[PDB]
Amino acid sequence: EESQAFQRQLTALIGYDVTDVSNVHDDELEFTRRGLVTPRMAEVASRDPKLYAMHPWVTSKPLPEYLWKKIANNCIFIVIHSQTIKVSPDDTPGAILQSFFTQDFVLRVCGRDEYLVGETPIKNFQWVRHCLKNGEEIHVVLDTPPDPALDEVRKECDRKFRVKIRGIDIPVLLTVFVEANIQHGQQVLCQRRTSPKPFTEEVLWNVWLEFSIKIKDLPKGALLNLQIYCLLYYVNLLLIDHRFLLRRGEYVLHMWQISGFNADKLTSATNPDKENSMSISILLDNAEMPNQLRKQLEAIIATDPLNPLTAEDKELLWHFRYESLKHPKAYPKLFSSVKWGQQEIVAKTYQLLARREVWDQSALDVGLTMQLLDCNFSDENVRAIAVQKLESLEDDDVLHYLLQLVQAVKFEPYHDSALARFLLKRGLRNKRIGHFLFWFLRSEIAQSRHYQQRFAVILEAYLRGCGTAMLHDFTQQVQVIEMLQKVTLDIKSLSAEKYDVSSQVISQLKQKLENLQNPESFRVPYDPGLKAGALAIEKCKVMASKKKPLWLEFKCADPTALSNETIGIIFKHGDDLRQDMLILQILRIMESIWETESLDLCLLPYGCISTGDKIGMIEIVKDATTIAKIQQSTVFKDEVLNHWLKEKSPTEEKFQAAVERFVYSCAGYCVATFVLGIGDRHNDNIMITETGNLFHIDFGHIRVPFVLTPDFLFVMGTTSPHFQKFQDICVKAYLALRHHTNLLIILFSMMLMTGMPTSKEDIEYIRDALTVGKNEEDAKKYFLDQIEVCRDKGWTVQFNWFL
Ligand SMILES: Nc1cc(C(F)(F)F)c(-c2cc(N3CCOCC3)nc(N3CC(CO)(CCl)C3)n2)cn1
Repeated sequence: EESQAFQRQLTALIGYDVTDVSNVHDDELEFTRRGLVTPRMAEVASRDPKLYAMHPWVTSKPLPEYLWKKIANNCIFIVIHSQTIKVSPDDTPGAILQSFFTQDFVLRVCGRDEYLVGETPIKNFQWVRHCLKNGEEIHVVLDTPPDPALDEVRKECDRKFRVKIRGIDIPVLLTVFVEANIQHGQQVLCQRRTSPKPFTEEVLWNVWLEFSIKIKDLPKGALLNLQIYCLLYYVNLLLIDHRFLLRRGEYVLHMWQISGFNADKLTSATNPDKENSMSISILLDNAEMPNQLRKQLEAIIATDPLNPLTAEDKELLWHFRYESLKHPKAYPKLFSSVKWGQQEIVAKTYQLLARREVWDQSALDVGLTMQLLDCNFSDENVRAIAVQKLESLEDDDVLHYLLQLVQAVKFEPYHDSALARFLLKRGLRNKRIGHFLFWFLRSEIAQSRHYQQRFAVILEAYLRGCGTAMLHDFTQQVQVIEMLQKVTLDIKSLSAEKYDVSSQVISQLKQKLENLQNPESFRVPYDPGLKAGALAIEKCKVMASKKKPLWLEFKCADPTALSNETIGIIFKHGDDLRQDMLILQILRIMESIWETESLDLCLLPYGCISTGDKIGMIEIVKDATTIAKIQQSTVFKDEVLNHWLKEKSPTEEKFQAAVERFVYSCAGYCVATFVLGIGDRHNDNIMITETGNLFHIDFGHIRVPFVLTPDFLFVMGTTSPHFQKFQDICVKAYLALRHHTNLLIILFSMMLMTGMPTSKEDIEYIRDALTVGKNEEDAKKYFLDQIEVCRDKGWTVQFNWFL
């Protein structure tokens, strides 16, 4: 029927068909679809239709000190469309509009699908804080509120565990053996192997693998990890399914192949390529502490998330678990001290979680919550108390952590989890969260066979509750990016390689962009407030980068938009943009951290969205150019950069503002990059705006600690009065990140596992970079040594890349 045409629209939006059962050996996925219906409807029938349509973007956080100093009269001016209006920072939208008349009209931002509404001071609106920080005037049009009817939704034993290894099969390709692990949170409970047989296209064993664990000692979420060594292939089977039933019967599991640790290795999904992939065939038929110990316990609790716990430490934590329960910071280490392979201990663990008044009353610590949601915890009861703390996150904070909460779904043992349901709720409650939730989920569905099925089921559940209006937006957005990505590919084939630009390329590009325009208006995926109209064909070009990316520019479809600037987007194939997304988001989290301490390092975390395999889109920051390109124009010469700034800034005052913007923006990327270990970059990959705002680009796949070349130093003048500022802002910013050391360490390690090509040694860099277990005095001295290395080295590393 027509209801089945609705499901075909969902499939096109998703990029995957969730009704397909071609790759399932149980009904867990469908069971989850049905299970997600409840949380969907509960959030739909509970959200306010009015605020849902206007979707006010608001924060409950305080107004930073560096923004108060920009309003030195306690008078915020709002230009309504037109007379300017004197307003107090604590003036509510209603008190402003009623003061405007002296009835149901609403204030909407010019050139944006954004609204300033609700019981909140204008001081607490994100669009207002943006205008203030960037010294812009708040322009708004008195418009009629969007029809809430547009958001309407289409209503809907003591025996040891045994495994029978029959054999492996592959029509492709030493000696191989089968290793079967019983795993829980990457903790190998017991391990058994087969005998090494000749590696042929068919290898049968017909052997029972005896494990040391009993059947009723198997914890929920425990994985049967089956691996082949010559390690070339792996595959997993949940031993207890979504119905708490011990898994039994025959299985033919198509395994994933290894390339020559990370989240993919954990998935319960089987390889969908049954034609080429290796197969496996199996059979299942079944007082209080003394002073000295308390100090040792507290010392253990105080260490970082990456500090390994010894057997003694674990035994200590467990025996004094009720003492450890009083410290929320002890929870990650405590639950790592649990013998999950023992039913009795798991029981005591649950009774311990029964009364958790301290944990329930503690202030929300995201860094501590994330640690409970990573690969080290499979127990759903432990993970639930994590998602519990997330519930107190305001929408502004959900957006901060959305990308890596979505990635964290990869660490969930089952498809239907508290973490999934949480994202679903918060996505249906806020259109901005829902919008980015769509693109984050869709990003993984398109280039991850390991998790596309789970993410698809989740995306379908969101799409059925977001409302008919947003379904229309997503469809337009999807249709446009599909057209543009086609043009991106065809143009890449024509240029080939070793040719900067051809006459025939500029011809075909402007030809296809003309043909393609005959998609009236689409929402900008990386900036959902902005809508894009007709292409500015004359501005469109191929940038002549290594991959020949498209430089496209559009017109804003909003006539109320004051300016006439175009919306720029770069389409690129060849780079894995999922890595740039993760880095950029961490940059935003660093900005957020710095805001807590009234800092502003002027980072420019541009918009970036992965849409497919090595393909996606990148926001174009206006009036920006490469620092290396600035050297090629006049020429190695260090005087150049300051010369370029004077040229672009007409007034002498605007120039000093650029140098102020520079010393700030410079310091921000110095600290951020070193902490993340991406500071040693080529001059080409660093850009600057005409207003002196420095920023890095292209974070995919990445000797000096970072980049502070003499050309940058010349802009500072060198010791100088503003270099003293630079050395000052860095230590302030650096020591500020160390105050959130645990949060940064967990996000970093998660970024490596869920988005990078990843062993223990890789993560430990950020720990050293953050000077773990060091005094603030010594740490400040550490970072300054790093600054001096950029001085002593000069262009030594800079010149090297030229080969
Ligand atoms: N993974 C990637 C890929 C790209 C690339 F566009 F494909 F090259 C970029 C990037 C962004 C950018 N930005 C992003 C911020 O807004 C301005 C454009 N400018 C450039 N340039 C290459 C250049 C060399 O001179 C061509 Cl004109 C400038 N490159 C970043 N990350």
